[PDB]
Amino acid sequence: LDFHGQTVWVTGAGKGIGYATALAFVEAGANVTGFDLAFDGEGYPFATEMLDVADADQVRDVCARLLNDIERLDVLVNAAGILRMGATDQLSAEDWQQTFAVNVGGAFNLFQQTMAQFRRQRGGAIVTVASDAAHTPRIGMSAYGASKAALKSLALTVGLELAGSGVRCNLVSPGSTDTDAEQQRIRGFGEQFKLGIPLGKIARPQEIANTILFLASSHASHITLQDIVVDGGSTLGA
Ligand SMILES: NC(=O)c1ccc[n+]([C@@H]2O[C@H](COP(=O)([O-])OP(=O)(O)OC[C@H]3O[C@@H](n4cnc5c(N)ncnc54)[C@H](O)[C@@H]3O)[C@@H](O)[C@H]2O)c1
Repeated sequence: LDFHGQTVWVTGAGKGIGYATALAFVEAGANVTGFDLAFDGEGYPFATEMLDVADADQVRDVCARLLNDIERLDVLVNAAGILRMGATDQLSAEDWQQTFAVNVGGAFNLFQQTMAQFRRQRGGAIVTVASDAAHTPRIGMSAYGASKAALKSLALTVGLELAGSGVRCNLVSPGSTDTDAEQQRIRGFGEQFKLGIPLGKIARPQEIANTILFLASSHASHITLQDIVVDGGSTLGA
């Protein structure tokens, strides 16, 4: 897949799926910018911008600065996110608040600062990383799952608001990804009503990034408001 000369922004580019996706876009020929709280590696094969996606003021300021000098923003990938686990009645006030500020507020702030640009240029692609936990309830992850369901609903409504402008807006919802507990995930936990993984393996970040590239590409030129679950079948299609 080819992205030569296209401007691509990826949040959460510091590691995990965000890094793998920013890298895949580089290897597809794009001009990439990764945004993240921290870039603790010694080097990155793309340009980097310190950014707390939950700080609405910092997002405004960075997006304004960068949009001053780019003609066109071909692809925005929302991949920043955190996981805070706990039973619903034991989750701390702080874990609830930052779960939502980061996992939903982050994309909301990016949308508030970039939608005008997508409207102006009359096209582009957005891809937002949700989670399998937005598709199915997960013991221990009520807050995380709900924050990713909010994210999914947000990105689909944004996609409907920008469809008039020719923008495609989609999601990828990863299951367990590598970022003997692995063989027990694959088998499943019947006791917590969490199915194993029929494909008999967990995901590699590249397999999430590859799906994001497809959805951001012109091969997906008629695909909008879709959410591809990448999880070896663990949710059984739900
Ligand atoms: N790993 C899995 O199995 C899995 C499953 C479902 C969903 N996901 C989702 O995939 C995406 C990437 O997750 P990962 O597994 O690569 O996680 P990770 O923790 O390895 O990396 C996520 C990155 O997000 C960045 N980030 C966190 N808070 C931020 C903030 N406020 N502002 C800017 N950047 C911030 C972190 O600094 C980190 O670099 C996330 O959206 C995550 O929720 C992952």
